[PDB]
Amino acid sequence: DIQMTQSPSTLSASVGDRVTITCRASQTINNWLAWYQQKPGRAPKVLIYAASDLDSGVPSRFSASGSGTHFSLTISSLQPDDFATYFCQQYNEFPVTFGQGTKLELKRTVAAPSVFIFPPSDEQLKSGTASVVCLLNNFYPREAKVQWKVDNALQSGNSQESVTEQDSKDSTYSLSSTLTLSKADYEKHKVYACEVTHQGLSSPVTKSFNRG
Amino acid sequence: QVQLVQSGGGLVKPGGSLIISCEGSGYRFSDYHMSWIRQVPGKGMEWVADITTKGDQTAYADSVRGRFTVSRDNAKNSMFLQMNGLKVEDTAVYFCGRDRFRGGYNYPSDIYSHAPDHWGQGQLVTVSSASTKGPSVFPLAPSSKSTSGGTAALGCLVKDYFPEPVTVSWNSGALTSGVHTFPAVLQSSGLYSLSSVVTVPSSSLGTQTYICNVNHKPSNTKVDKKVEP
Amino acid sequence: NPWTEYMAKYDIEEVHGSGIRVDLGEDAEVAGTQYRLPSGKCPVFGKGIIIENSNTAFLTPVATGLKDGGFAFPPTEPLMSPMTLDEMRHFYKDNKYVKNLDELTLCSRHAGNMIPDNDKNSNYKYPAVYDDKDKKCHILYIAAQENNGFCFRPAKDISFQNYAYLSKNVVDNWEKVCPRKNLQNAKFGLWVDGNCEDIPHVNEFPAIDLFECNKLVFELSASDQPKDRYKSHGKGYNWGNYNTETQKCEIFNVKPTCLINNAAYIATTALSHPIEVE
Repeated sequence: DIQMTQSPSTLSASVGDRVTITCRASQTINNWLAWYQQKPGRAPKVLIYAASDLDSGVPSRFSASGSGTHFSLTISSLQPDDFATYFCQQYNEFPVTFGQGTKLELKRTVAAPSVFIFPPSDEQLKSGTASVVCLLNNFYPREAKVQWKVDNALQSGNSQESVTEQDSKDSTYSLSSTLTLSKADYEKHKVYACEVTHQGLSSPVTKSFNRG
Repeated sequence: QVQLVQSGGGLVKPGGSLIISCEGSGYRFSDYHMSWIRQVPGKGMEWVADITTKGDQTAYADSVRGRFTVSRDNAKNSMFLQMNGLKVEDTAVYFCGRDRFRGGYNYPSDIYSHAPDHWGQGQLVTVSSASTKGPSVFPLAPSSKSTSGGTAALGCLVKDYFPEPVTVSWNSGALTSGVHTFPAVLQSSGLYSLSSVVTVPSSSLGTQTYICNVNHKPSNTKVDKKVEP
Repeated sequence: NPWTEYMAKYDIEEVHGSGIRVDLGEDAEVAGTQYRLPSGKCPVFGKGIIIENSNTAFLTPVATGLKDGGFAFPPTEPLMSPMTLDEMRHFYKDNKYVKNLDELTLCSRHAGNMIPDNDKNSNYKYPAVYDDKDKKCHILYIAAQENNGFCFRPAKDISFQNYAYLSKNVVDNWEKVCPRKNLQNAKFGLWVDGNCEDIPHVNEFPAIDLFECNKLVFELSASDQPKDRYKSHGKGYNWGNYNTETQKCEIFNVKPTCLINNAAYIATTALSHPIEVE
């Protein structure tokens, strides 16, 4: 049972840069390695077979080498389309095993988020539940910390984050932190503040509202 | 051109059975070894089964052998995966692959291992004893706390739905740039929730209407909720 | 003899009819001069050409203006070699006599429809190699196999393992009338007096695994190389009984007429794939 180990799992780079993706096996797989590209929500596209042969139509900037236990996929001059996920496959034996993948992502300049806060709708409160949403819009890098405060009291375990993929044009990220309370708990407090800490912000920003 | 089109994905309760399809066109279907590969959502790929050109010989991963059965009908340009006794651990997106690239040999099995050159679009197979539930759609109203610098951020919240997916559009496709439909989050209740936001000009918040078109095909839900301040 | 019809495909002298190590069993005219030409009727699985003292694979296109390139057809317009199976089937879509052909037979026919040096009145048809690595048919410009008195020799190698050397005469029903896969728990024998007996005169060479035995049998197999003279017509040491338990390769040059059910043996032929076993 051959274990493919693909490293690094995440690789940030700028356009025009050379990147290499290493994929290694616990035992010899001879030369039966294939490389694939997968965009989010789309089927994989084959790049390399036999560890060094390009499929028809693959751009010449793609190239690969290796044999035995050491394999590497190289992109000589990145283009905006190339930023995607890549994984290797070994087809020397059954079971066929894959690499866990490498997420290649673009490297842009720091960008502060646009922070917005949305109170729960009257329609939802009529159902006994209240959801307070905080929106961080078009920021970079991806790292960001969102702390919920209700009447200046920190909240823990009752918020869930979600982050979009890097924008096809901005190269930015967007995040939603949703605070889910009951109707009873929501009507006991008055001030709901969303605090964001990010690299592009000199000091933490706070967007808030008063119930009513 | 070469196409691999799949069908049959859906929600199955544990211990149940499902049949997935893979129909090929643009080539002679009988010429190619084929594979079934599943991608556990968020994780990496995992090989499921292989079938030879004539269908004589089959190979299966340890985790599915005895439960899954791959078969093909080259006259119909079709391949099938019969999944029986499904477990929650089988929940993943199942791809079919046309295996043009031949690799290593397996003795005494008499089957070669292959790498695909074309993949199907994928079908999501969800195994869970939970019941399909249509979403609730609540508006994220454009306020003064959402207006900033001549643009306003509005959205709508799709809450408490199972199983994935949901498909949110805006003004029936008029707004396509700046749309951020976030990934779904599984909640403590076992249901999913999702948000979608667009950025609109502030001047038109009263003049024009903004409508988010949510879709949940498993529950046959197709809603149009207007977001207003 | 109840083995007559089953063993017909191991009558290599009949179902192949030409050399295996070196296949030059026919002659053809190209602009007056007469040249030699592969003419075997069965695929030769696992066969390639080693370019002694060269890092150039023999499927590299020939030098286009010798050391630099290999044996394969040079690039053309439209491109004819290499051509994938999907490309071949589409290219001959309107041809009725291609619809029921298979990938190996199609490669041989595609190579055979190439004009030699602008002589349309010539029965010279180039040989070819089909690579299962990517289902590509490589037309061979150089139809020579051995020159080791640019020095090269034919052999079976781990790298030549998805290849299949195809003459112009490969039959469309090679799937039934030619040897491809070796036989598990079977030993070649001669039907004598109503029972299958051992081959009377064989040469036993040590061979660590089945691959080495098949490589040996190929090396001693029928060779049309100069020393209609120098034409084997398929006669040679084309058969091998491999003892898996003792690691012994038992080679002989007489056609087998039955099979012995021995659990320690694998029956191989020079035409057979060096690894595949039913």
